[PDB]
Amino acid sequence: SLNYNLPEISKKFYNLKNKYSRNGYGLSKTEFPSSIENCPSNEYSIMYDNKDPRFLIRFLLDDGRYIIADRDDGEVFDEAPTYLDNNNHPIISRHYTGEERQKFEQVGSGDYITGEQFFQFYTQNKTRVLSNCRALDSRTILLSTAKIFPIYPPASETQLTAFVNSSFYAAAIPQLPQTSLLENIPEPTSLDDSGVLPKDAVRAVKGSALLPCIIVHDPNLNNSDKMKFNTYYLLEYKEYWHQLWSQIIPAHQTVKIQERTGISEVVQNSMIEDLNMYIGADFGMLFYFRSSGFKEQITRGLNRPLSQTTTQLGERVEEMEYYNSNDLDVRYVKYALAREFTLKRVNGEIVKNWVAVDYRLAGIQSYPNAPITNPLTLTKHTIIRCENSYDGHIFKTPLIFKNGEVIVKTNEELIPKINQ
Amino acid sequence: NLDFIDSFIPTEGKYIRVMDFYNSEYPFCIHAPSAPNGDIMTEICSRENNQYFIFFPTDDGRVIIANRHNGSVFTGEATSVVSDIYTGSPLQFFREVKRTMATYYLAIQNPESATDVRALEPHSHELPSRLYYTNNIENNSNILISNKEQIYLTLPSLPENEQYPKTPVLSGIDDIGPNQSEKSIIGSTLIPCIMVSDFISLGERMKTTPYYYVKHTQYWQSMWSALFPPGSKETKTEKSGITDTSQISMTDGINVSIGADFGLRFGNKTFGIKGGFTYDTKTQITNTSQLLIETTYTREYTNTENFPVRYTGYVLASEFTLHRSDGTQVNTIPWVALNDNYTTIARYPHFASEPLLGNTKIIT
Repeated sequence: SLNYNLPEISKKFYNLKNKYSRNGYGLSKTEFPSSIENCPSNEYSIMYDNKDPRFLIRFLLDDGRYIIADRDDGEVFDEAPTYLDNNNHPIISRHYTGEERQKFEQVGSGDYITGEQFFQFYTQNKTRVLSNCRALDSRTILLSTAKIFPIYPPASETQLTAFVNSSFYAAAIPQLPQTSLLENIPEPTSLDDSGVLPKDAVRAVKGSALLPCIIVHDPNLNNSDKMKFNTYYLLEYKEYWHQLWSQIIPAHQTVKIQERTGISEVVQNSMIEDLNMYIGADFGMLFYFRSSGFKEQITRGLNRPLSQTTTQLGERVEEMEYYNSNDLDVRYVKYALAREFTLKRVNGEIVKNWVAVDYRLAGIQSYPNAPITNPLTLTKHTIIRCENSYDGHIFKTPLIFKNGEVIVKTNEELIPKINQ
Repeated sequence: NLDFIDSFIPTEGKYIRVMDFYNSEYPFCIHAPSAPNGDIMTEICSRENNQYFIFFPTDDGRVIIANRHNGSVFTGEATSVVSDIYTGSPLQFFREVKRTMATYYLAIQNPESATDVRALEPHSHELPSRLYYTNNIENNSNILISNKEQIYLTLPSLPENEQYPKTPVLSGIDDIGPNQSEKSIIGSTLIPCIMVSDFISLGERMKTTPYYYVKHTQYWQSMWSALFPPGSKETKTEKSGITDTSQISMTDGINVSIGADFGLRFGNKTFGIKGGFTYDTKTQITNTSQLLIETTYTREYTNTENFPVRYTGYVLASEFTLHRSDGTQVNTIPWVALNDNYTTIARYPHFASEPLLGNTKIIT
């Protein structure tokens, strides 16, 4: 641990060869046209030859199906809606879109006991199967056919569908970082100590996920280099204490302090642009079409749950009033739990960072500390600006923010009341 | 408790809850029937296990809503929701959609036509009522539910994952080596009590051990040991696969089977948790419809050294055990799978070469 639990075929660019071919034919990227009469080829066709082999990775989806992607051009397999002879669809190369026509199911068959097993590729819920066009040992194209024949007697037509693994290139996979513990809320050392700024706060690693480059939008690389050298991107999840304010509160006075939490809209759109992911109002992960196929594996690695709301997390502006009950001036600093996501390349370079400040877990520290001074007291709470009513509740005042303790909003009395 | 700051706001399957509808005039709580079958009602609130529920999560976020009295689950029927035994039916999977921080509605998806989503709703706020369906979701507060009570669960402790086991070392030419190496812990997963079989009644499971857990270990299993003369070739017997008795016990125990490709196959009850099950135990879902069977191989091993060498063959073993929340092991039949494609040969002296693999046969 950490262990993303990727299958072996999801970590290698395998050369796929036909099991029953006697001259070493397989899936190829040769530029020469098909040699068979009723098997026309073009620039996009998936070729079948014994020279110039393809090396393909299978990105595992949540439902168990795979995305077959090429190591050289970075494109994926696609079942085109075009019809050939005998009502067949050609298999072409195309950029990844997440459509159903790019998902393929692998089914293993044969004699596992003798090591002579093979596998097939099916589409449209086992109604079509990928097959060589007529030829076993000739340059031809790959297609899908609704003519499915029994497997227990490897019929002549079934032999055009049997694939095995051969040579491979290792995919570029970054190492998962080890988790660490979250520190306590930093204590100020003096009256002039303004506290720990976010650029200096110590972060704790809480999760990480491996992202297929097909769903990652990186402008600094091309699709070819992004497939060979960054086959999987690293997405870390970190936590740190994000300072909300730091101020000297005079003796026996009440001050009005603004508290800004949540996440900005431009930061949300940034994460949507690069990853097709964003944060929900419940601080859960929400996904869009390009990346929704892997959302369950990503969340299990990140240790962040799927969001149970359709409301997008936004900016939250709240005005608080605190009262210092001591007869001296005290430095008070308040921190809220920040949830940080970092996308890194295989070599470790950071692509972007996205931070959301969780106002539900916050605490206060002070100098002088206990037992010299008494804890700060929250005496008023007003929500100033927020673009959604997912959490339109305030703390029931008064409320004492003891030094060091984390005030969990869902464990306090709120207005209007909840958990009723 | 800063080490567990992410447990202060827990997921939906970490606590027992008491539910009520938001705009109810009188204190009405959701009530499950005392019989294993019957209609779900909103009765007046009281401290009875018929009004206590646990949301068991699944891979896609949906939940299975079981009551603490008998363990029956929410079952979506024709016009109202009933409480039936859990069988993995699609009518028993619901989705909690949080409209706000404290209000939510429960949605059932018709197995036919996935665009037909209906929310649970009563037909009265002043009298007891069954739970009906409705397609009026937007700006409809009649479907909103509030958790009247939340009691957190004490989940069982899970052991720490250990690194993969290494091959045992021989201390001499007369040392046959241990029968088994150390059983390394690979992973553990929490499985709801309604998906396993046990002599404890479901009603008692929901009270004392609402979550079971499966432990996945790996170790080296000894197959043969001999002192090979120099230049001699011997034939040794090696077993692979899983026995038919173990295959059936695991299938009846946790509704999981081992395919021919050493991947796991899930039945109707555990199909919705196969993602978390495999991820936690570091296993894979099978891609073949064939089951793993017991097979006996014979392999030729030749000592190509000038001197006698002691050899001991080991096969990688994969074991699964079912445990209750108190740690007790449930299955009395071992759930072990041997993979002859992963072998190591302990040798003495240590600097000797590996024996030359000759030909392999299969005994029926």
